[PDB]
Amino acid sequence: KMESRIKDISLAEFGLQDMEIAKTDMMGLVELQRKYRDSKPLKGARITGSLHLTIETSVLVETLYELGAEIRWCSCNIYSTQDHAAAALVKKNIATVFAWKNETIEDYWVCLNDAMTWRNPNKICGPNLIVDDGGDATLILHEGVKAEIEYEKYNKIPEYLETELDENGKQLSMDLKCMYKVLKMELLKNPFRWRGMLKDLYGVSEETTTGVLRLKIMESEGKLLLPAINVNDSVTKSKFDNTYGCRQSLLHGLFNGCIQMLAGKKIVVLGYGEVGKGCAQGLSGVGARVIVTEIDPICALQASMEGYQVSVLEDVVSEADIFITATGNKDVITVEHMRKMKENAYIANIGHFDDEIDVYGLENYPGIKVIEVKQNVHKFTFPDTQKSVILLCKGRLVNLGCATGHPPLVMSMSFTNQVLAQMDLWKSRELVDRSKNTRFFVKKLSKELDEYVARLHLDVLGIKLTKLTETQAKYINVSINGPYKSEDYRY
Amino acid sequence: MESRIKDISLAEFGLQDMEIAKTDMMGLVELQRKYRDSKPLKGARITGSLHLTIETSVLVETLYELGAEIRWCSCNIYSTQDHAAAALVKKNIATVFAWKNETIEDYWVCLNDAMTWRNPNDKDKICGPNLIVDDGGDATLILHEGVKAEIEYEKYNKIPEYLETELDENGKQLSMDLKCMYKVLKMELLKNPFRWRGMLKDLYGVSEETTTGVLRLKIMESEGKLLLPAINVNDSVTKSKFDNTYGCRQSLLHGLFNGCIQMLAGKKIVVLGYGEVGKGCAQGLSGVGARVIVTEIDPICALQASMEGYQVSVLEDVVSEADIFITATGNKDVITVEHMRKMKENAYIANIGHFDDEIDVYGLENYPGIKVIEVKQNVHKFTFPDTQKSVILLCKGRLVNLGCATGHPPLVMSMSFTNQVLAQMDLWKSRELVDRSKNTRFFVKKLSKELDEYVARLHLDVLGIKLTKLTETQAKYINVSINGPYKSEDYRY
Amino acid sequence: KMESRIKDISLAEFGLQDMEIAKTDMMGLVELQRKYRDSKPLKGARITGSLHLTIETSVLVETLYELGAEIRWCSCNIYSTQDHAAAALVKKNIATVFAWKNETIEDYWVCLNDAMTWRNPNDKDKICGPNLIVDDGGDATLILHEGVKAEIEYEKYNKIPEYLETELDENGKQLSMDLKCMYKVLKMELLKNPFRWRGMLKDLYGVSEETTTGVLRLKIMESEGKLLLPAINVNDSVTKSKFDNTYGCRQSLLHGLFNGCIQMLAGKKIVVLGYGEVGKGCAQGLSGVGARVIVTEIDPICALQASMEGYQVSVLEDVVSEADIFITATGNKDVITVEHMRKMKENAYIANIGHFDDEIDVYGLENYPGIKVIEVKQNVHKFTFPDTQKSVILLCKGRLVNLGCATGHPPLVMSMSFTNQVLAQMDLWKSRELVDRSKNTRFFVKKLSKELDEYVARLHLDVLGIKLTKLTETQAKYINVSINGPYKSEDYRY
Amino acid sequence: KMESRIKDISLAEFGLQDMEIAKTDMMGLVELQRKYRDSKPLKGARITGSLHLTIETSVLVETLYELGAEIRWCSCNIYSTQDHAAAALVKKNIATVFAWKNETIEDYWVCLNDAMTWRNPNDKDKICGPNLIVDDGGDATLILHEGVKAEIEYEKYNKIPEYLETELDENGKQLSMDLKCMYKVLKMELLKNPFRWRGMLKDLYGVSEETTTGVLRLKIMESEGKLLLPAINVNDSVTKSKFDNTYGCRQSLLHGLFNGCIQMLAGKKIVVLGYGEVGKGCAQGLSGVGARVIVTEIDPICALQASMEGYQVSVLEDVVSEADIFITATGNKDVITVEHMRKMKENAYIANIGHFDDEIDVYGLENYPGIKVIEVKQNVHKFTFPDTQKSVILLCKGRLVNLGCATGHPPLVMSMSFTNQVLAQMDLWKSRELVDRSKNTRFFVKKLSKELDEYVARLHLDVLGIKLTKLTETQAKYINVSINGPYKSEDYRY
Ligand SMILES: NC(=O)c1ccc[n+]([C@@H]2O[C@H](COP(=O)([O-])OP(=O)(O)OC[C@H]3O[C@@H](n4cnc5c(N)ncnc54)[C@H](O)[C@@H]3O)[C@@H](O)[C@H]2O)c1
Ligand SMILES: Nc1ncnc2c1ncn2[C@@H]1O[C@H](CSCC[C@H](N)C(=O)O)[C@@H](O)[C@H]1O
Ligand SMILES: [Cl-]
Ligand SMILES: [Cl-]
Ligand SMILES: [Cl-]
Ligand SMILES: [Cl-]
Ligand SMILES: [Cl-]
Repeated sequence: KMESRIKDISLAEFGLQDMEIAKTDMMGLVELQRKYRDSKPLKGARITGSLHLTIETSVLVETLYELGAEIRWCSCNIYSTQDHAAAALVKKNIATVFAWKNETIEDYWVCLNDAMTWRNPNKICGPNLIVDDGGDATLILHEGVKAEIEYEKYNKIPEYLETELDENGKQLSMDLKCMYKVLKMELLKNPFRWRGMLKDLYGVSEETTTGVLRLKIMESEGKLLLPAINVNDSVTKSKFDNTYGCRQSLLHGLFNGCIQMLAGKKIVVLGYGEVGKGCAQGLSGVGARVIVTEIDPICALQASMEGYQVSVLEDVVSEADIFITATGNKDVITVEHMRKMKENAYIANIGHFDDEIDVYGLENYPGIKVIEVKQNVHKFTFPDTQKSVILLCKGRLVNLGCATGHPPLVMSMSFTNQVLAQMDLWKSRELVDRSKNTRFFVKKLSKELDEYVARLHLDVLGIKLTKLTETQAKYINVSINGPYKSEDYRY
Repeated sequence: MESRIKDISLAEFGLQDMEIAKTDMMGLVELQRKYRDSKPLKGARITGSLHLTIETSVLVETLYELGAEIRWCSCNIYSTQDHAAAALVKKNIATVFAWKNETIEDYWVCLNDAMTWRNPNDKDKICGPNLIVDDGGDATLILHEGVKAEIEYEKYNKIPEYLETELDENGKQLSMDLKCMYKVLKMELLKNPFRWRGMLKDLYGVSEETTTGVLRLKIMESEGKLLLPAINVNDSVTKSKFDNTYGCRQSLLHGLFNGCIQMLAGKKIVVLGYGEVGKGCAQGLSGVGARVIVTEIDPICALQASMEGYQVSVLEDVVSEADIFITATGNKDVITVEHMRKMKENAYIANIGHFDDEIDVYGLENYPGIKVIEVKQNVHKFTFPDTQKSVILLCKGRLVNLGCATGHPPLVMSMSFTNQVLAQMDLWKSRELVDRSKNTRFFVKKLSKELDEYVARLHLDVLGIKLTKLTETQAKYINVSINGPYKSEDYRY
Repeated sequence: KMESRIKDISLAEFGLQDMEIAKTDMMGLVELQRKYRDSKPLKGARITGSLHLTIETSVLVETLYELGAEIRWCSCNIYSTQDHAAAALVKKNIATVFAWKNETIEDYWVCLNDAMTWRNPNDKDKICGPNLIVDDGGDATLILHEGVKAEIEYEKYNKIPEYLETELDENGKQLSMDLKCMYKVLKMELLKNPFRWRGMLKDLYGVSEETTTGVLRLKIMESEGKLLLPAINVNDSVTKSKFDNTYGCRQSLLHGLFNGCIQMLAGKKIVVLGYGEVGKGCAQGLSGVGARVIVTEIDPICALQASMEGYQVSVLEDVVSEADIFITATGNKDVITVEHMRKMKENAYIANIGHFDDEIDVYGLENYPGIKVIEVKQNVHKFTFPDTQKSVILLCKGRLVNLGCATGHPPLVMSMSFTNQVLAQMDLWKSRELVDRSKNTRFFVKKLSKELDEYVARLHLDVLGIKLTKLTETQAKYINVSINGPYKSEDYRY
Repeated sequence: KMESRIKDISLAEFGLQDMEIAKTDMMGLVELQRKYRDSKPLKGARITGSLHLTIETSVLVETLYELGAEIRWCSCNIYSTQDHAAAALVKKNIATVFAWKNETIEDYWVCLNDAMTWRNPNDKDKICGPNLIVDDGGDATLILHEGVKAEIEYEKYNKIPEYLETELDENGKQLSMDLKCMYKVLKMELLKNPFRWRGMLKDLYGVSEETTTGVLRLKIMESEGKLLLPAINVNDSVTKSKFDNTYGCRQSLLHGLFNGCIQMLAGKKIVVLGYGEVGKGCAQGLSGVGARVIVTEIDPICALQASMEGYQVSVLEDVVSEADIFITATGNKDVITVEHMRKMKENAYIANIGHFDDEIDVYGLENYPGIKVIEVKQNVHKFTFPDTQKSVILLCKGRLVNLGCATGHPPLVMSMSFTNQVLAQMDLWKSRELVDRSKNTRFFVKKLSKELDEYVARLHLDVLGIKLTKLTETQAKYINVSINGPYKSEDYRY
């Protein structure tokens, strides 16, 4: 309700110290605070955020607060929260937080629901804006509205919320069961809750590829109920966070969760997109022999041109040492694959959720034995072969689960985009007239802003930009102040 | 009717290199195997302005096997490989007007000759090509400037004054390339003042290979001055993200090793521009121990360089201490005479970008009291009279990879050229939609992602790459077809 | 005495699990256990070890035990011990351990002294020393030699030597904490038994030294005729110096920096002071994650090598104000002074991967007038100067960052180093009869043969699926080597 | 022969221009010229050199000349000579040259013999030999020793030895072309003057050998008591083996491949046979341009090093059918056999960066029954087998690809190697009085000191803007070295 749910408020001092050190490099957020803390462009805005509550995220939240917004926050992953970062926010009254490291899936959805719940002075209401990372906040909202419509239609709790199985007879994921449990609970309390939030919702800014995919599907089906900004596809996000962020954070995660030396090992990177590219650079950097799997012939060729062998998993599963999933897809590592792996092979996911690796199938395999090697590291032994595989973070984000995620510099680039997106959505609220238009679309930030995010971080690294002369600008057909590239330029 | 090349006896070496090159150019080999019977380009007259290398010979061969009649010239005075040209002439694949080390005057005469076709209806009459393969926009330029010249000629009933003067609108000397093109245009106005406009009737399009040429097309498009449909081949993912990057990673080094005697390891090498070309150049240079310093105007590109461990500086701060300078900007005057006077003894300067304007070669060659000596073929050392310091320029400021070496290797050129053939087939198959009886405006388009992915598929076996195939469930999960395309149109790879 | 001093025996199960996972890659130690567990080549040997008590070290200790030795162990660094690794050893009765993470300097020397103290098997009421020593940095070797010196000076004047009671050195400056605490132990032992150290010499047959720094100390003693036992330089085996030092640090430096330094390494100017075997590895790792590495070096050959790998080579004074992170890998003293740290930019990070804590002048920093310090996290402190109000962040109080903020080198390379250690211990033990102390024998430092050096490498090839080519009889004759090696001359540098 | 045998004297101007540009980076040679051109330490010395006559070598020759030596030179490889470099030397009277690009093997040995032949300054109508030899591969050293053996066998039976007339060896197999052509020269010299070779020994004071292969031959002669003159192993200087061999090949292999192989290296599986100093460099370069390097190796230590740098290590048999390009860097024989080449895929490229032409079995390939060969370009031949109709493309007939298809290593690293050469020549010349042949004196192979090795590196620091740090008196004492070095022990591997 009014008060936060965190692990330990006494960790606040450590969180505040890390925030100040992190700000040395997060110049984008620091500049936005300096430029807008007086004018308060977000004054009066109620912002709910679902995003890994790390030290870096604390600076984002602080920035939103300095710009005048009231804030409620939760994490987008059960293992990613840094307790000292959460405590710092609560200690300084920057936001109302519902997050802690090592949440149960049930608590995850309760926290998200709590973060979405705001008290109207003199009754309940929702947020004005949403910062989402993976689409869970956006999902609970849309599924909540659907549940309420189905509830009024038949005057009973929808049967899909009570069943433990899906349309095809398979067990629902824990995440779906726990969300449904929350939705059912809210239908019993107030069946106009979700639709009531739509009146004041002016938008959502989505951080990731996976979340953007869900938004684009809803958009094309006429089911998106609020404006949305795709932050992921800003050049200063997808080409930095996804690539250079993972280059460092994958290693940090592997070094903490995997005791073995990476040098000389055959490490399979499944997927060679923006994340995979970064993972491969990092792994090579410390002597690993990277093997790539890929479905896209263009991405496969890119891997080959960087000197990496490109194979189908079946041909290298028995001899490779470590497997890293970076596909954003489902079942890229099956139970059948894991049974063919060699003794003490390590398996990790840097992609999304926990379905890239079939963790459910592994945990529920008949007669399988499991032991905790350390926090968030489990060794599974098959009964017939007596061979074992070691899974990091129960198949969830290894960089945020076994380590602290991306470092401040690149997160400042991603989060500067987030703040700019929130400001865009808020400044455009007058155009959101639900007595007229209710089905909305997804847009991206302009190239001008994209270049601006980069400008804001040049001094951190002592970068000196060259300035075009009037003649040069005319010659390459651009303004001296940009933008410098066409909209289709790939960097 | 007959070709102008250096030496037909080099044909055998050219044919041997073509066959070895085809081992890796599987895209072109597959197109030949798939379309040599159906002849999708049957009857098409294709004029090409593109570095006549062994790789280009396979492109030309592919177009010929698909049924086209061909006339070709190079797009750069130093890039032609004489054995490649001879091979084409020897086998009657095409009529060639190209040789290594052309004068600028001969360059434009060759281009004009390549654009000139004898009409098959009336053999005593002249006509133009149906399609154009252009690399830098010179073929597209002479066409548009030719039409302008003819309109101005009819208006005043005399040779336009801009074609006779040696100066431009601002009083500065015209570039040699402009003077020599103007000289050709003047000559053609005297022979036939309806030549260029007469070619428009049968022109169905141009497929442009490079960034620089695409820029010229986009300017014409926005001013309503583009006189034919165009396909931007450069911006295909299988071209800009491979040829420009990985091609230059190898070909820049080849060029530097041939033109620059010095060791690259430990040297401070400035790469001006960190776009698709600059990125590749930097990887290659680092790969052999150089300490790469990047200059850039785009803050996003500058940050990318920094994230790969490269120092990013303004030229003024590193010009006196750096050892080698490589221009990869596609811009003008990035290395001025004032910059070269501050450089250290025997600093090397090269351009991998475009034309010869990135470095102010004109200003250097015409500097008062400057001394020049030929170090070797296409390598000149300039000594300033006051400081007595020297700088060494590779290829008179023209493409170092194609001037001092043989350009990109077959594999990546097959990817670029597979796109070219597909573009030519697209333009030819769409002929009926080109209606000039109206005041139609032409635009620039790109090939589809389906074809872009196809180009990549065609080259996977060369390198033993094994693609994974999506299951029906996976395809639904990431919202794509099992056969693609696999990425949104805005995806940057 | 009889029982171990560790933090928590209940952590044993986690330690045993990590040991088994680590053994998947430590094939050298696994092979030695399989080959010698029955014959017990070290049967009856009393071995004292001073070496970072990590999981990897636990497998070394286990190997020595399986080969028949009785063992007492302590760590060679106050922060490097992994408590679960120590517990595993105590739980299985493999050794008597005196080690825990985050020891005080006083406790460090007490633990070392305890590890060196053995109950004589003939008369249980009497004390004796070890037969062999595994040393990492030379502290075990130092306390022995300084102990003997102290005892000789004690008999000469029949009183406690004045250098052991004073808190100052010969020049009037404060003694290092490590010296004060060792002296405190030596004084205590002179009062208990002034023939303790010389009494250990009768049964000491050798020491196998793991590091460059320790080897330097041995070579100095050797040249002055002051080395009191045979010694084996393990560091200079090719399978140690060219792997552990280089590839080990390439991974463990990063692990340490990622845990202690919250910042992104990409695009940062990171100064690596020293470009030896450690520096080379550090630079590869840092570059691998996008850092712009700047090297400082005193050796013109090493400086050129750095330049050939694309690194700028500068003197610290010219880059101290603009660099972001500083890593000392010199094995030298005062490479980063207080004056240097005052010129650094806000929140610059400083770390040491070299030795002890004197590469960076931590004493001068901590004792600077009016300096403020705050704990950022475990083993990470931010120091703020009073005049400029600028701060610097020091990792592990200037001690080994890879072992202090992380878990040190991974198993594979430590197996290579430790396979050399076991082979050295076996060499020293098998040669005991030749150590005749009834004369004024002078001891020297030797290295393991190339045959054994190649053997260590052979033992680890299968781990990584490496397939060796075998020479034909003609090829072997052509390059003038035996089909079974060794394949290189003694001066070959790899 | 008084006059030189070169291709074209008119190329002299281009050679002189390249020499001056090259000297910008060859600071070692430039410094030796500046320091010794007045004192002439080599005054009166007759120096014969057998070493790739490149622009870099021209600066070496110029340096020797400036130091006072009279010079005769030939190349050590039939394809390596740069004609403009040779012309420059002849044009300026720096030396008498017997070299040109694309020599026949017969002409190679005639040129070497001519370079070894000097007109005696006492009696101009009589012959004598050189005082000193600069050798690269050991051919100059070989013809001398085989010449002496031939003369001894000639006097013993008073007839031409039968091994010099036969075209076969002791086992009935064809002698290599290099042996036949050398024997043809030796036979010719026995008929003219059977005391020629032994007569040269009176005035021979030494040979400085540039390469690993040549050093091996010297070490064999040394151990058999058959070395007839003092020798200096230049290869094993740190400033040679750790730079020239590694960083030189990193650039020159690529240059050679780019000129001889039309294909793209990126994404190709390129097998590097041998991972020594040359192989290491080759692998870095190849990776640098996107190749996927696969290493073969016989030394388990070198194999592990490759693995730690991320390279697959395999036996050739397991990858020969699927790899694209093969580079031999072993210094061994028959590492690529005819059976291997028959299993290779269509248009696979094969090259050697090692030595001579026996790493790849070129003889077996060229003489294979029914094989077809075509010249693709200068020094590039495609061989097609008759049964499979598959082809393989061989660069430079299996000889040094970097010097055959390209111009060899660049000036900076050659200055480091050649500064060592000049210092070696000065050492041998200054020691001439100690060569007393009135006894049955046995000669040995020695190396230059670490002091000089460090000096070579110091001389090249300014070229690259390297700033060395200087030790304080306290630091120097702490690490036990002199402020001015040497900084490392003799066994240090860098
Ligand atoms: N091209 C050049 O300019 C150049 C430059 C320097 C050295 N070299 C020559 O290159 C050769 C190698 O020099 P190096 O300094 O690397 O010598 P090295 O002794 O350092 O390396 C040779 C390596 O080859 C391995 N080897 C031997 N036989 C083998 C076989 N049958 N299969 C696989 N591996 C095998 C050895 O184990 C060793 O690791 C020498 O002949 C040397 O003279 C050439
Ligand atoms: N070996 C080769 N053969 C043919 N074209 C090549 C080549 N190597 C590179 N190229 C082409 O050169 C193109 C840009 S260069 C053209 C720039 C400008 N017209 C000039 O000459 O200065 C690239 O898009 C690439 O496709
Ligand atoms: Cl645009
Ligand atoms: Cl067919
Ligand atoms: Cl800088
Ligand atoms: Cl002061
Ligand atoms: Cl002097």
